[PDB]
Amino acid sequence: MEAKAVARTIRIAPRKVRLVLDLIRGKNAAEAIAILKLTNKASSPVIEKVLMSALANAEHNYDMNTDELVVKEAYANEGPTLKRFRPRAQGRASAINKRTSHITIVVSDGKE
Amino acid sequence: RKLGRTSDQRKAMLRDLATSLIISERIETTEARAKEVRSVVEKLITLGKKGDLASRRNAAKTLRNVEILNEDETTQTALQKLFGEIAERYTERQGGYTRILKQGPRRGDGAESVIIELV
Amino acid sequence: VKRTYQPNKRKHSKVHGFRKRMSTKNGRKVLARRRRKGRKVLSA
Amino acid sequence: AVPKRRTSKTRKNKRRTHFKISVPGMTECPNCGREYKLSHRVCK
RNA sequence: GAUUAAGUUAUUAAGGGCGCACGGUGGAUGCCUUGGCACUAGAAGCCAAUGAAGGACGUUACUAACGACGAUAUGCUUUGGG
RNA sequence: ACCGAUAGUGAACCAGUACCGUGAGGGAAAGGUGAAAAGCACCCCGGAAGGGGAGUGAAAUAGAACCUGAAACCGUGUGCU
RNA sequence: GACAAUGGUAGGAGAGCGUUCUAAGGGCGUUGAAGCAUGAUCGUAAGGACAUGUGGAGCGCUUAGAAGUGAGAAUGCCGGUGUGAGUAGCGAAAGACGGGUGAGAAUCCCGUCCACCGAUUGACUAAGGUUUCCAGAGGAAGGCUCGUCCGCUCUGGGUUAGU
RNA sequence: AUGAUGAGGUUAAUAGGUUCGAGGUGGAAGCAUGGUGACAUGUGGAGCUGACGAAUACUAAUCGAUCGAAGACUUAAU
Ligand SMILES: [Mg+2]
Ligand SMILES: [Mg+2]
Ligand SMILES: [Mg+2]
Ligand SMILES: [Mg+2]
Ligand SMILES: [Mg+2]
Ligand SMILES: [Mg+2]
Ligand SMILES: [Mg+2]
Ligand SMILES: [Mg+2]
Ligand SMILES: [Mg+2]
Ligand SMILES: [Mg+2]
Ligand SMILES: [Mg+2]
Ligand SMILES: [Mg+2]
Ligand SMILES: [Mg+2]
Ligand SMILES: [Mg+2]
Ligand SMILES: [Mg+2]
Ligand SMILES: [Mg+2]
Ligand SMILES: [Mg+2]
Ligand SMILES: [Mg+2]
Ligand SMILES: [Mg+2]
Ligand SMILES: [Mg+2]
Ligand SMILES: [Mg+2]
Ligand SMILES: [Mg+2]
Ligand SMILES: [Mg+2]
Ligand SMILES: [Mg+2]
Ligand SMILES: [Mg+2]
Ligand SMILES: [Mg+2]
Ligand SMILES: [Mg+2]
Ligand SMILES: [Mg+2]
Ligand SMILES: [Mg+2]
Ligand SMILES: [Mg+2]
Ligand SMILES: [Mg+2]
Ligand SMILES: [Mg+2]
Ligand SMILES: [Mg+2]
Ligand SMILES: [Mg+2]
Ligand SMILES: [Mg+2]
Ligand SMILES: [Mg+2]
Ligand SMILES: [Mg+2]
Ligand SMILES: [Mg+2]
Ligand SMILES: [Mg+2]
Ligand SMILES: [Mn+2]
Ligand SMILES: [Mn+2]
Ligand SMILES: [Mn+2]
Ligand SMILES: [Mn+2]
Ligand SMILES: [Mn+2]
Ligand SMILES: [Mn+2]
Ligand SMILES: [Mn+2]
Ligand SMILES: [Mn+2]
Ligand SMILES: [Mn+2]
Ligand SMILES: [Mn+2]
Ligand SMILES: [Mn+2]
Ligand SMILES: [Mn+2]
Ligand SMILES: [Mn+2]
Ligand SMILES: [Mn+2]
Ligand SMILES: [Mn+2]
Ligand SMILES: [Mn+2]
Ligand SMILES: [Mn+2]
Ligand SMILES: [Mn+2]
Ligand SMILES: [Mn+2]
Ligand SMILES: [Mn+2]
Ligand SMILES: [Mn+2]
Ligand SMILES: [Mn+2]
Ligand SMILES: [Mn+2]
Ligand SMILES: [Mn+2]
Ligand SMILES: [Mn+2]
Ligand SMILES: [Mn+2]
Ligand SMILES: [Mn+2]
Ligand SMILES: [Mn+2]
Ligand SMILES: [Mn+2]
Ligand SMILES: [Mn+2]
Ligand SMILES: [Mn+2]
Ligand SMILES: [Mn+2]
Ligand SMILES: [Mn+2]
Ligand SMILES: [Mn+2]
Repeated sequence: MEAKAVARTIRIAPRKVRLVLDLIRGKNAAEAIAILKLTNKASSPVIEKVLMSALANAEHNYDMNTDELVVKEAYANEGPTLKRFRPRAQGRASAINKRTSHITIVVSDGKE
Repeated sequence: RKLGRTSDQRKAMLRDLATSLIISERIETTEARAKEVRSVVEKLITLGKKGDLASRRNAAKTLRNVEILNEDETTQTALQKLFGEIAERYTERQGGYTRILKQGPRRGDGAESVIIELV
Repeated sequence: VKRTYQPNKRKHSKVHGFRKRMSTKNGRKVLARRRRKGRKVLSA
Repeated sequence: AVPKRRTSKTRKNKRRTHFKISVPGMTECPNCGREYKLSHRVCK
């Protein structure tokens, strides 16, 4: 049936990934592929790669009609956050969150 | 008239860009520098179309000092290229010796990108 | 501004090395305490 | 000047209702199967 | 004409709220024990110029680290066990 | 009729160690796949990371950042509004 | 069956709920323990069951014993994760283009031009550092962006004295 | 500031260029002459000229996409 793929632990902040994802969601596979290609945000190549892979194993593993698909759903979830810091004035240092995200994409068709 | 940096830097920058566009006869840059340069390069081409020694020295005033610009075997310096094949190429033309084509956004700075060539 | 601590192998060795430690009863007491604690590193 | 009380989940969300990249202007590309930005060049 | 007039009502959700469903992060909770903790009974209570305590440096086919061992180096002889 | 991983030694993990100080000195955090490594051949997207199949397994919705997996917190869908 | 009494701070008094361990008794449990999750369930309270899901071992009940027996506040200690907020910052400074490389280039290599220091941003060395030097690979992390690059990572290799 | 506002987007003067101008500068270069020369004079109100005025489609405003009506009920009056 309708297919899915995940990019786990990507080094982009979810707050950022979600921006493009919101463009992509519920769109037809071609539109979404385009919008991903032409959007100027950094997450775009990544989500491109993920919608692409999801489509690929949608075809090879379920013999799906690659034209008729839609982006059933797409979203990012909080991944583990690597924690850094930068030195500041008067010897104090301040926290920094290098956040990561579990991007997820699900292509679909006639549900039943 | 536009700005990237300081008036002297802006001058040198446009000089470099125009001289360069005359060498390699099309280039890639920001839409802004493209829109600024087209003025200068077109004015240099008109000096070249004029042909008089006055306008040759005027051309030399802005144009960058050197090229190999050799093509088939040695020769043409930029300036000489300008007053040479370049000028003769456009003598029958009205104005506008330059077009700007839009590449779309660059990667690292997300600058708009464009190609500027000369026909 | 120059900071405190301008390193000197010749001077750090003295007042802090095994010999200068052992030179007096108190350094003996020191190395005693550190070996007793179990330091991977005793003196300099 | 520092916040005097914390933003609620809900306040901060009403704040971000305008915070979103909008869909790019795009068009049917060169008859080459591509897809390109409006008024920007086809590419080979 | 839903035309005219007066009056009364609805749909909208950019976004938000409550309820629910499916996830993510996180590592509480349960279960567990390699380690501790306080005592019992009995041995034991010193080692060192015949160079100790503790080290440093070396030794494995490949060897960074701990342990073992030491230029006879990841061990030798010897007697008993197995 | 002591502790059960913030507990019990500082140290259940090669702790007086990362780290900190000129120095005496101070002094952590960090236990758990499974019965068995059987640790996912192979095909697919991808430079990889990662992932969908196909498989091992009672279980991987046990996949190594691995028992259980609470709350804060972050997200998708929506019934009423 | 009557009839009275039953606001309450410091405080006194009384009856009880629950947690851990022990003892004895009696039971449940891979036909699935604890824990966790949800529910519209029960008792006057603290609280107790029941069902379904998850989970994959251990648990209750009764009587009594003993306590590291109950948390929302100590600018309490530790851990996590929010708010602030896509906010501040990104550490003095001149770059532009062409040609390479590459999965990907404002940032790597090569080239041309331009620019900056020039009693120095050049040259040699003392302290101190102690492999950062070299070459070929690499890109998770470190680099305040990017990275094909690096004082970063892997592999191998480099310091030669009678004066 | 951004957005918003306005001028335009080929059947087009919206910006750039091109050609004239306005205003600004004050006499370009090359040459000729006069000087021993520094310099002076002529060619010649010369040359140069951001934003200001016009003319001209020579370059660029390409192809294209999205958004947007079918008009509730009651009562009175035609
Ligand atoms: Mg924060
Ligand atoms: Mg700037
Ligand atoms: Mg002009
Ligand atoms: Mg032309
Ligand atoms: Mg030494
Ligand atoms: Mg938000
Ligand atoms: Mg009306
Ligand atoms: Mg919305
Ligand atoms: Mg004894
Ligand atoms: Mg003796
Ligand atoms: Mg010894
Ligand atoms: Mg501990
Ligand atoms: Mg001190
Ligand atoms: Mg499977
Ligand atoms: Mg798996
Ligand atoms: Mg975890
Ligand atoms: Mg949760
Ligand atoms: Mg709704
Ligand atoms: Mg919502
Ligand atoms: Mg039961
Ligand atoms: Mg409950
Ligand atoms: Mg809930
Ligand atoms: Mg109980
Ligand atoms: Mg009980
Ligand atoms: Mg009791
Ligand atoms: Mg507190
Ligand atoms: Mg912003
Ligand atoms: Mg602010
Ligand atoms: Mg190269
Ligand atoms: Mg290379
Ligand atoms: Mg290439
Ligand atoms: Mg110097
Ligand atoms: Mg320097
Ligand atoms: Mg490479
Ligand atoms: Mg390299
Ligand atoms: Mg260096
Ligand atoms: Mg208007
Ligand atoms: Mg006309
Ligand atoms: Mg003369
Ligand atoms: Mn400091
Ligand atoms: Mn200057
Ligand atoms: Mn929102
Ligand atoms: Mn003796
Ligand atoms: Mn635990
Ligand atoms: Mn130190
Ligand atoms: Mn095990
Ligand atoms: Mn491949
Ligand atoms: Mn793989
Ligand atoms: Mn199986
Ligand atoms: Mn288990
Ligand atoms: Mn787990
Ligand atoms: Mn009372
Ligand atoms: Mn009363
Ligand atoms: Mn009392
Ligand atoms: Mn228990
Ligand atoms: Mn249950
Ligand atoms: Mn029971
Ligand atoms: Mn009891
Ligand atoms: Mn307590
Ligand atoms: Mn920004
Ligand atoms: Mn601001
Ligand atoms: Mn800023
Ligand atoms: Mn800087
Ligand atoms: Mn260079
Ligand atoms: Mn200079
Ligand atoms: Mn000077
Ligand atoms: Mn120097
Ligand atoms: Mn030295
Ligand atoms: Mn190097
Ligand atoms: Mn980086
Ligand atoms: Mn010699
Ligand atoms: Mn159109
Ligand atoms: Mn009515």
